[PDB]
Amino acid sequence: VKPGEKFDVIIVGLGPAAYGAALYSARYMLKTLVIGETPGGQLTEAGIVDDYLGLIEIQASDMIKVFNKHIEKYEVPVLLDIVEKIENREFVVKTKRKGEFKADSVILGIGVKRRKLGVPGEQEFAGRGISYCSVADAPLFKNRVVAVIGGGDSALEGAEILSSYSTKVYLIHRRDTFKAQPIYVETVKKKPNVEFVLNSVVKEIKGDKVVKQVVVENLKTGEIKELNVNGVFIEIGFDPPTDFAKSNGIETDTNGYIKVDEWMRTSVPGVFAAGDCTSAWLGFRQVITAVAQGAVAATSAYRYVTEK
Amino acid sequence: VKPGEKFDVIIVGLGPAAYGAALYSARYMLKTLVIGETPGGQLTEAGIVDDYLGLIEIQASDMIKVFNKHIEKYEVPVLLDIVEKIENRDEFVVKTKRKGEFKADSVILGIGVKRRKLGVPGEQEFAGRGISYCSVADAPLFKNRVVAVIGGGDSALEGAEILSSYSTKVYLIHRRDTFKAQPIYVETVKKKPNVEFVLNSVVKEIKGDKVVKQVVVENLKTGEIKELNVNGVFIEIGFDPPTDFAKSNGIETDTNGYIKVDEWMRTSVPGVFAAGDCTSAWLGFRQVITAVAQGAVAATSAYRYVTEK
Ligand SMILES: Cc1cc2nc3c(=O)[nH]c(=O)nc-3n(C[C@H](O)[C@H](O)[C@H](O)COP(=O)(O)OP(=O)(O)OC[C@H]3O[C@@H](n4cnc5c(N)ncnc54)[C@H](O)[C@@H]3O)c2cc1C
Ligand SMILES: Cc1cc2nc3c(=O)[nH]c(=O)nc-3n(C[C@H](O)[C@H](O)[C@H](O)COP(=O)(O)OP(=O)(O)OC[C@H]3O[C@@H](n4cnc5c(N)ncnc54)[C@H](O)[C@@H]3O)c2cc1C
Repeated sequence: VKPGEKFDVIIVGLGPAAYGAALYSARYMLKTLVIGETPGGQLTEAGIVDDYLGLIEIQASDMIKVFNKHIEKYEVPVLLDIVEKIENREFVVKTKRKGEFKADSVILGIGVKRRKLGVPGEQEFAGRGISYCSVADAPLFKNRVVAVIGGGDSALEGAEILSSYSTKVYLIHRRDTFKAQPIYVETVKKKPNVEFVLNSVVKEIKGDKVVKQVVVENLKTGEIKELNVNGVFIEIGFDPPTDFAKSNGIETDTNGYIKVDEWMRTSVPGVFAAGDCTSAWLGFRQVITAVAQGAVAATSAYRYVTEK
Repeated sequence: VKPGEKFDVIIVGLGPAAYGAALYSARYMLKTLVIGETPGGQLTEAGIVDDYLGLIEIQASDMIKVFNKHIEKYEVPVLLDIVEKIENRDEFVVKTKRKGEFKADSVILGIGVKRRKLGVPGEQEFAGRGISYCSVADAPLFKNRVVAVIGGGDSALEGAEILSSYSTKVYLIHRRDTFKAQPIYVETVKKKPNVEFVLNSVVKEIKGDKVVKQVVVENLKTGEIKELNVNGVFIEIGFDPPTDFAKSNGIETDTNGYIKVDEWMRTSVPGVFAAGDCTSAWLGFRQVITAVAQGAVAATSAYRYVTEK
């Protein structure tokens, strides 16, 4: 593809939502272009995916490869770049390096960016005991001692599921209280194998070939503890693309996510959204639901383009 | 499993939505039981599925096999039977036709819908040999071929619209003087130079040799009988939601007879969730991917409900 080319739909992103939307957009015979920065999106940080029905215990890297093969069967052009602006003048989609493209409709599958922690040992033990998704990996830590870092809904829900599989969960958070919804806190509080480690931070993640310990510091007392753990789940949340939405005149909900209706329509006619950047099923971040929302957004774009 | 046993969640159905809910329910460590009549649900009548991302060109029968394999990896017990009633006591009592009754803290309904039957001569004979019940699924296979779409609602009109982008010509056949589809769909399709409306008409027969070759059509006004050469026939006459089952079990339905759910797949009865084609969510869009995703959402709502309880 070249700058200035016009498409029926431009899909922004290259994660599950974008792949799901591209598959349906191409099969609807919409001239489709996908522009995304990172192939696979959040899946680039995942290990094995075993909750996408029908792809049993698949390495996330292989899931990305087969999702790409599926849309390439339909010859969907994929441009690796960052979309900076979406202007209505038809739409003109401006990219950082590869020019401006035109479209009758746009589907945003831009996801959310993981809030970074960055503690010593985190890079060293990537894929070696550290996980960024408790609901995905909890089944892999049956009868192991684990730590969850975080204090919102993501971390409390993570501690709840890990409490079911694991020996014990140390739930570590830097504040004096959790910010999670009260029922999540109360539910986890009643688990005898979950220990709250409030007012604390992880100073270091240590191990040999795999994670073996976390050094924890209490910010109020200075007390330092070394906990022996086999897994560390970093669950500090994700940042929605509020700035991108605001910059491009797209409404966001009061949580900062792109507001969509049932049919994945944003506040801008002709612009749809799918996946975890949206307000739909907020808080539930899964491959299957992003792929499904992509199918719905493609169907809404199809109806919009054909009726236009 | 044995009668009287209690589960955290009982999933009714064995189609995409129930498999999707069972996979998540098992992964949340919910004590799960699946009771369903037909493994695969509507997939038992599908051909090749090429719109479930990541399972490229999978035969529907192979998709049922791998969906089953996936939940059995989690040792989810599956009972092949019909659920006759869901009694709301404190807890639910799910009554089956042949396996006794079971108790549950929550229930997920993935009971789907039933395809309305046309029943024209040649239809059952040419199943899988030129007849399709899903335009969105099969349209890509009819590029540069001639097809007929039978029906008059939204699915037939949108089916014709999609097929017009692949096929050389599309005959849209319906027995009434007008279509009952949203006017916008009718107006949009009418402009296609390759779509021909064949209103006030019925198909008398679907004919072929090894595969579909013709449809015999009768015009109900003029009485004229004519044969149209076609490579494919897409029957798009709708589905029947389980309104009776919903009413029987005290579950509210939407204005179209589907199980009313909110965003999180909650029905009007606390502790009862629903997923897939039987629900009011994304009405009209009936796909494997969306049923499997709604199953995951219903399982998560059941998980939250049970853990809170
Ligand atoms: C470590 C980890 C493991 C996980 N494991 C599982 C699992 O096993 N099962 C499961 O169901 N879920 C899992 N998840 C959750 C799941 O991966 C996400 O819910 C899902 O990937 C969301 O898909 P998405 O397409 O909406 O967004 P993302 O995956 O966030 O992808 C967004 C895409 O948009 C691109 N993008 C963003 N902004 C721009 C821009 N301006 N221009 C161009 N491109 C842009 C990104 O580069 C990326 O390609 C996991 C998440 C993490 C972090
Ligand atoms: C011919 C055909 C081809 C299709 N092709 C495609 C395609 O290529 N791609 C695509 O994405 N979609 C396709 N679809 C649509 C897709 O199959 C459906 O959207 C999907 O199967 C719906 O799944 P579900 O689980 O909600 O319902 P269903 O598949 O309808 O399953 C409902 C389940 O509930 C069971 N059940 C119902 N009542 C009871 C009861 N009282 N007790 C116990 N069990 C009960 C049924 O036996 C069944 O197991 C096709 C549909 C048809 C009819």
